Amino acid sequence: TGYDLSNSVFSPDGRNFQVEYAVKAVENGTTSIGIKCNDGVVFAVEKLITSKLLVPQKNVKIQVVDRHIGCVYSGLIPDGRHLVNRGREEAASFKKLYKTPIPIPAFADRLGQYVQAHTLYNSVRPFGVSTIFGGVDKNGAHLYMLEPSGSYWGYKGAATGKGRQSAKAELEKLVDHHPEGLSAREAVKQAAKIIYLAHEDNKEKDFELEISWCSLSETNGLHKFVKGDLLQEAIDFAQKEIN
Amino acid sequence: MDIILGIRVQDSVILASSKAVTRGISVLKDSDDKTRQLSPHTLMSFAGEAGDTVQFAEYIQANIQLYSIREDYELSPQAVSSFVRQELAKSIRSRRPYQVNVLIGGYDKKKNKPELYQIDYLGTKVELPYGAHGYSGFYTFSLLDHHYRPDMTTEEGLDLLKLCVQELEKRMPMDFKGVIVKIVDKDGIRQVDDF
Amino acid sequence: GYDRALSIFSPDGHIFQVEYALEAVKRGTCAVGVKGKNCVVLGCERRSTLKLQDTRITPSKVSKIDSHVVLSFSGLNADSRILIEKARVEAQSHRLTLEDPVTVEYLTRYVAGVQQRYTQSGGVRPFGVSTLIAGFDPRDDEPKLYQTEPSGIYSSWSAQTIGRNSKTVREFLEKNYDRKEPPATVEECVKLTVRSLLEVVQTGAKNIEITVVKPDSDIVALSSEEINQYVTQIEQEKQE
Amino acid sequence: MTDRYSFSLTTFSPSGKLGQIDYALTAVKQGVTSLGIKATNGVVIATEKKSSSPLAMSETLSKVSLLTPDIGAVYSGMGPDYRVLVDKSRKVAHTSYKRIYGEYPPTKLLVSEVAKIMQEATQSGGVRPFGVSLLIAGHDEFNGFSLYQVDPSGSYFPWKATAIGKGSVAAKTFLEKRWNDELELEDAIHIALLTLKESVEGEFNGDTIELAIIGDENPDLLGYTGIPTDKGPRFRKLTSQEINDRLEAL
Amino acid sequence: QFNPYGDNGGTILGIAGEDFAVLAGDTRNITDYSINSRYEPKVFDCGDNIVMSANGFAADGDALVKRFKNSVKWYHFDHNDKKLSINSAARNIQHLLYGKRFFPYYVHTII
Amino acid sequence: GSRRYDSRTTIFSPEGRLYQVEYALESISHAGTAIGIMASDGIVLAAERKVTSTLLEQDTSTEKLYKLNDKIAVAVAGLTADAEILINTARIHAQNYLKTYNEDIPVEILVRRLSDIKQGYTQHGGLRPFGVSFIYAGYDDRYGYQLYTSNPSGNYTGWKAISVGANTSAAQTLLQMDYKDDMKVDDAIELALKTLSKTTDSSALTYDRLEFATIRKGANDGEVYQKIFKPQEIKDILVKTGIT
Amino acid sequence: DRGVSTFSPEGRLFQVEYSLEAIKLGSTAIGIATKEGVVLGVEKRATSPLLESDSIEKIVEIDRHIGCAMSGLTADARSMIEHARTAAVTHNLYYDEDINVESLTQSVCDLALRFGELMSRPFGVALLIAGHDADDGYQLFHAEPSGTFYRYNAKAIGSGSEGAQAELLNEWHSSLTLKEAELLVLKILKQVMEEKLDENNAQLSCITKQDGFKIYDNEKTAELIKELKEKEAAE
Amino acid sequence: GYDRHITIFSPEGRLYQVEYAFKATNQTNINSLAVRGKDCTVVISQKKVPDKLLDPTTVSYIFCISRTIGMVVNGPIPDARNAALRAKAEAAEFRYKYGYDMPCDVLAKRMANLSQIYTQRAYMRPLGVILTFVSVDEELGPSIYKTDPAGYYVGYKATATGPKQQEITTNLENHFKKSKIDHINEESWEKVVEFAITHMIDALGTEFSKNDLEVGVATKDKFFTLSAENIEERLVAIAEQ
Amino acid sequence: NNYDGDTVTFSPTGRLFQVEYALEAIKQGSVTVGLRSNTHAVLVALKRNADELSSYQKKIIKCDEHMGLSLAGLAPDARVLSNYLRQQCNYSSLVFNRKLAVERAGHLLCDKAQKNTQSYGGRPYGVGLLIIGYDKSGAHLLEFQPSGNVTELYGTAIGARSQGAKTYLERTLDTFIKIDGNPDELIKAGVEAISQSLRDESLTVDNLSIAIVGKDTPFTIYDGEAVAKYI
Repeated sequence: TGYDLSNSVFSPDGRNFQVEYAVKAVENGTTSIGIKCNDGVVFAVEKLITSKLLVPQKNVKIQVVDRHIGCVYSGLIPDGRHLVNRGREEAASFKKLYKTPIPIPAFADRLGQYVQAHTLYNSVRPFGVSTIFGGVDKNGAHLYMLEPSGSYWGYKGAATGKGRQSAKAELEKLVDHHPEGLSAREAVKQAAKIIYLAHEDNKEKDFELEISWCSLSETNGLHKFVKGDLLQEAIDFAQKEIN
Repeated sequence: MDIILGIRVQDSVILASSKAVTRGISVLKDSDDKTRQLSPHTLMSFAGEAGDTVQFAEYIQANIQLYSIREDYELSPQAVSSFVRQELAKSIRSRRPYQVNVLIGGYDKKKNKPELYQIDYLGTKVELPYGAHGYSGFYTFSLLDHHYRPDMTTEEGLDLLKLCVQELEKRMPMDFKGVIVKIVDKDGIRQVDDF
Repeated sequence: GYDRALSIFSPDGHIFQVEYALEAVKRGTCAVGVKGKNCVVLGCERRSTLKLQDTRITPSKVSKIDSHVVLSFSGLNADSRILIEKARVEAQSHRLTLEDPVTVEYLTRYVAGVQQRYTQSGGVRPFGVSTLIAGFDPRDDEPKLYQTEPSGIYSSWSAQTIGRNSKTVREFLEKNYDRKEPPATVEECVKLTVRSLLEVVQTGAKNIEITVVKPDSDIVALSSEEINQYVTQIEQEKQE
Repeated sequence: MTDRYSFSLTTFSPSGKLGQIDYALTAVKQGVTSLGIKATNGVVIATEKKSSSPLAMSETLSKVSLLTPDIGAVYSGMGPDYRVLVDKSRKVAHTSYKRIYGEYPPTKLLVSEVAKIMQEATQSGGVRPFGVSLLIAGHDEFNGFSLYQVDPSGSYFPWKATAIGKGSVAAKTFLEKRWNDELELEDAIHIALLTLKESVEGEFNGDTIELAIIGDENPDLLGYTGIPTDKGPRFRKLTSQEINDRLEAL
Repeated sequence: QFNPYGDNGGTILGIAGEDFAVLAGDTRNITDYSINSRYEPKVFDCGDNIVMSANGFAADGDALVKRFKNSVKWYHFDHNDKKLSINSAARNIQHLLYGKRFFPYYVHTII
Repeated sequence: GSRRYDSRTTIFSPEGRLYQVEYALESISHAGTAIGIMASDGIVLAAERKVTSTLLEQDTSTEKLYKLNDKIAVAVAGLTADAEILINTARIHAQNYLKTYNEDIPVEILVRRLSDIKQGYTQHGGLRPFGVSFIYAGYDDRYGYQLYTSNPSGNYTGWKAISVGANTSAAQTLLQMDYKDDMKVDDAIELALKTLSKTTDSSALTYDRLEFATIRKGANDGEVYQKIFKPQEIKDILVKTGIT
Repeated sequence: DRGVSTFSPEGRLFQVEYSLEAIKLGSTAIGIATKEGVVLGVEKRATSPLLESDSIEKIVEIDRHIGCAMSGLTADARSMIEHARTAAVTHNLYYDEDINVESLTQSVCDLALRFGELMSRPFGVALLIAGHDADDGYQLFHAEPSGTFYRYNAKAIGSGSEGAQAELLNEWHSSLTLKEAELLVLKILKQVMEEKLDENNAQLSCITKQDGFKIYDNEKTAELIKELKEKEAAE
Repeated sequence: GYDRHITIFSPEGRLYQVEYAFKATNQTNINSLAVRGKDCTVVISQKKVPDKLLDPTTVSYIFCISRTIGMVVNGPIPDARNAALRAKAEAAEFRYKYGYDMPCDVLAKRMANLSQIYTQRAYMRPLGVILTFVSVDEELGPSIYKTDPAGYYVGYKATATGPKQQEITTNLENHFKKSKIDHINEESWEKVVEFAITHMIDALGTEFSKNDLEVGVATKDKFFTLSAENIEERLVAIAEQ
Repeated sequence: NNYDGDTVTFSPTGRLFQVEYALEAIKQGSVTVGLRSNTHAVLVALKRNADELSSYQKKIIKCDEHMGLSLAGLAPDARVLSNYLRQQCNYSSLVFNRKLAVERAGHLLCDKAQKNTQSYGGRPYGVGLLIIGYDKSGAHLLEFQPSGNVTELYGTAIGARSQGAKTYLERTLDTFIKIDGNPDELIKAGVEAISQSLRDESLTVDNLSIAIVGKDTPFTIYDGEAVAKYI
């Protein structure tokens, strides 16, 4: 064989094994989730505390693109940064030419085509991340998840990393017991719980929580981080729910 | 620069070229040799823009010597003249063109003939019995039109030349400090030391 | 363009393509240079599996770089044409800028550098050639002889040989050449050159070339007869 | 990124074969048969429109292509490789001939260009050879009628008549028997139709057979009148109907 | 047509004693007949006990001073915190200036 | 990445050979034989077509002999498509030399450059060499009549008589035997054919399996003429030397 | 094969490590630093008796205040010297001052790592760069194809080196005279050299603040060679 | 053998990478079908949403390439979108350079030519997709042209693509054996869409709700996709038959 | 194993072996330590010599007045990266008249390292770096690894047998964090912590290297007699 030693080579199945192997690196990563709500989206991630020497709060993993888009990823952290930098260039260029800030679906394809472009040649390596991102545009709220193959879709909720299934389950529950919609502040708590719940699959090391959100009404359309009293409030909600 | 002349007689080509080099109101030198040996039987006199003249002469010289060594053979005067014309014809449409006029006097050994080529900075070539560049021509062409004969000896050509230089010294407005004369024939290139 | 590193190191610290270029040299017809008190001679074997040749027009084995310097070689012939051209051009360039013909050391140093550059650039294999370069510095009577090899190393030689069976003739020259007294005339030096080739050659037929360089750009190739004389003359001295 | 394949993909084996040209010819072998016959006043090229499905409209798929008003081509091998060669062949007739001389290239020369492209795909970095052989048929004023074959190596040869692909060994044999130096164009069309029946399996009619000629000038096909020295193309694709007419008197 | 230069006026003065030196300049900056500022200093401390002034077209002067300052920073980084001697500073400035021979810094410089 | 699929066309064997050159030479050895014989008053080029079909257009054809300029022609042995690339290069080069110097190009200078081009493809750029060997037959006023061969290595040499392609070893022995220096064009014409007649892998030589050309002083006083034999003319020269 | 910029599993670069091997096959070179100057010496190692040994140039001037000895593939050094000389002269032109020995060295070591798929392989030669500058006095540096240089009081490189180095570890002290150190170099060379040390097959050189970098002629060294045998006989 | 990894010939004159690219074509396990009305061109494709966390509306393999051209993709979505974007670009440039709307067949050829290149040039892989282009061309009438990874393309009376593609193909063949004509002789596109769905149902032996499908329609001067409700109307009208 | 040829290849478990091999050079590197209070950040590094006749390889580099790093692994790669960083600190000054945030210095290093792990023919950096700085939000310490991963810490160590110092620092946390406004006291904890990684040898004068930066002190370096104070 040898079909899996070079990126962009089709196997006789129809597969590009190098991409599939990139997915393994994703699965090996810490958990991250996105929840879509009525007028916005919420992003949360698990930050393992490798050591007591990690300054708390000071190794931020959620990234903003433009003023209205949040991105979070599981897998190789530097690959994620590369992809956001590209996202930032893509959004800048779009705004420069068309004046309006970049639509979330429009933005997802920019990331989509660029990641896909890294499955076309043996001289590059596919992206070692699955990325959850989204925001609020003139049409509403949008959540996306994007995978090393360049495959992406719109999500009601989404997760990736080691706790991917535990979270997937928890999200199916929410979608099922909220056909009419979930609120922004509600979705923030829920997210904190789901990160705590899916920390079971990652549990030797304790961790730090981190949430952010875009709500038309609660953040005015823009992307902010959740800290202070609204953070601690949701840490508590999740403390309760696991006991 | 200024005065460069060539007369081709029966058996040789003679090149006479003024010795003065002037910048402003100072004759900086009175013993300049405005010529370069391209091959043992080809000589080239040059006149024109300060700097360009010698840079061009030596550039052409190097190319011909490189050819001489590569093929272990000497190009005909006709060939060298066609190469030098082409170089100038190139140059005239360059960002900064060579502003140089030349004469190429050579003895073709396959034909046993002397040959004289006049080429201006534009790359305009012509084979002549006698030739000149610059204001010199205005006096010498008519003079030679009268006094020159196809079958003249090298000695007869040199007196014909004296007639040219005397007339130039009578009527030309500037002091060009005499000339250096050189003869190209079957036995190569030599210089008359007293003119 | 084509990038690949073709000359790379092996775990033992050898550059295999350089060493394989040396194999190509060892296969090439022999050449030797011997320097006199007052001259230098370049001798060259001519592989004898070839009758119906036209030697008027077949490329001679010793090449003039300038009127005062010559270069002979062993190895790939086509490779050597490239080095020679480059050298000839550098010779003319050096006259243009310094207003002086090259020294034999300088020219050799140029050629050696070209060979070396081909041992650490992408996309190219080294030159399958080693060279003997010979002549007299301008306005200098003391003879010069140098050797270069594919790796790029170069040095001076009282006399030296390269090519197939060169160790055999180096053998002979090491025992027949006294530093203390070198071949004091042209005659003598051409002689020691021919005897060294007759160790390895064959007959002295259309088989040995000789070129002689004297100071002030005084270079001439010998022709069959004059060499043949040298040949016949050594064989009668040999009947001992 | 970019083509970092700057080295040759076709190289000499120790036997001195060029593997990829050999294999490209093997791909030609598999291909559907096509042929060319040269009459005294015409040239005929023909092939089978072996449809992919009965749901496909095979008029939309042209195997025989005009290159200049007096040159046409046909192939055996890989369809998509032929399509791009026809594109490049049409353009090179302009860029490196018509736009210089104000007239169309003669057959051998246009053919010569095509061969060059195909040769280059056999030596350039990062490419495989084309997987087709071409039959080019044409007329030019000083050379008359001609017919050429171009192979993946980039080699070409002039033919009185020949065939390529699947049933070519059989067809070449058939053509030797029937070809003479006195054939009128209609006779050669007739022979081409017989020769082709050997190699076609199923249906054999003016819908499964593509067939064009290089013959007389066609003023009706010019598009305009009043330059009486402009007489129109010599290339004409025979109609579905036209082919069936000649199959009754078969 | 765009004129890429201007003249901001002022004047500078340097004197050297036995064991000291002074570099002085007025603090007025002008264009045409207007005052832009009454205190805009143009003699600077550049480190390693060098002071510098680049009088004429301020934009060019601020660019040069900024560059020379930065030249000092890198001299330290590249030559193990060695002190830039005044003679070497001078030569370094010759190169900064002559580097713009065909689009000059419209300044008269003193250190 | 891509390095995996790189053949490395420009490397040495540990024996110091260039693999791809050796294999190209091996390719060439199966090609129709070609022969140049140089006489004192002209040159012959004769070559054998790779095995014909009766349906080939014989007169409107060239496979072996190509005109470079008015004074120089080549006989080809190897891939034809490769050869044409090199030929147009050579043709252009001859024209540049004329434009530059107003003199027809010396036969050797043209051969050196074509050989130099070939050499390049063996030392740099990772492409395959051209699978082609030439015999050059030409005239210039320095060396008169000349014969040269060049091969894929980019080596060229001069000859009185020489063959390339198939059966060179056989052919070179036969030529070595009967060639003499004082020989005339028409004797050479005869030698050329009688050698192919003996070395051929075919049943017998017939006009339709040959290309044939001469370069003689055969015009009007001190001027050279290049004749590419029409098919009828080859038929006649075959009768006339009693080979048919 | 495998890329030219590849890491081994121990975290070392194959191509650099392999170049280190080629340097071990090279001729011996020794340098010693003293408060009175720095000495550089080398094994010339002529591969045949016919080759003229003074044409073997393995000690080399970089500037008046900087010199160089080499060991390994010495054809690779030419361009490194070229770079060094340009760097030095250039520095002087930009700053009207001598370039520091450390800086010269760093500049050369920057060249070293610029290879891959820039040149195609690392260099196969080690350098001893030695000279004087006002700020840090007499210095000796060992420049490797890895991009790293080390300051030494004394150092040897080439085939005879590990033997020669252990030897230098004993004999070096902070108060060596120039003349004492000249001798040490000769001594240790004769020990490790295959053939028998004379004034043709080895070469000496030093660099002092007062007279800069000087290569010693064959006559001057022969007298130091004699002077060393007389010392060795007398105990 | 490395003749398996890049787009060079195998000893039997074959391009494995091209063949393996066709196999990726079915990787999504979706079937598609296209037919022509008198006035229109209809393309249908199955819609399968596995995960319940997905936004159903963001899941599609039909694209609007231009005002007048629609394209349905059989193959993985990343390659599909890559092809969609390229074709959109290519259709716009055509308009700008030549001053009329790019025709279906031409765009098909141009995209075919592009895939042909990846079969010949080694650094580019082929796209694991099959592209079915549809429009009502102003010169040619209703049109279906289809492209594969080999670089092949042709026009169809009708066509299907997918794993169960052959069933649908013969189903249609049989209709045209019987009908005698080249198209669905029907007035409104609504009925041509109904025909499409109906015959996919017989051929596939399955039943569809409104969210099991996707429907593109091309008319003279626009190509539009149908909403869930538009299909439901069409399903219901089929049921009451 | 079959997947360690280059950086552009993933293993079947999803790893990049050329990166992990690059990480290995760090582990072979001599130990260096970093830690900070709220008012200062300190680097202490152990320098390694070739033999007793050689100098001791410098391990600390200044990037700007307010920032600098220590290295462990391939030296030239640190020189390249420290040089890049000097440029970025400098660009930020000249253009924005702004000292470069240590947090940003981190991101830039990460993104530079990352590119060499995704493209053919490149190679990852074979060095680890500890960056300290005093910027607009106080004292800072950073750990850079050539995987691209950059991390902010109160203290840490890298190199050979760094794990001792790293656990010592994990214990000593609440003591050293509050050594505010006493420079020599913070250095002692650095020197103490580095000692948990010494084996068979201990700290000498021309062997030890310390750097400090903070509130009213430029990034400056001590070696030789200047460190005698601390052994």
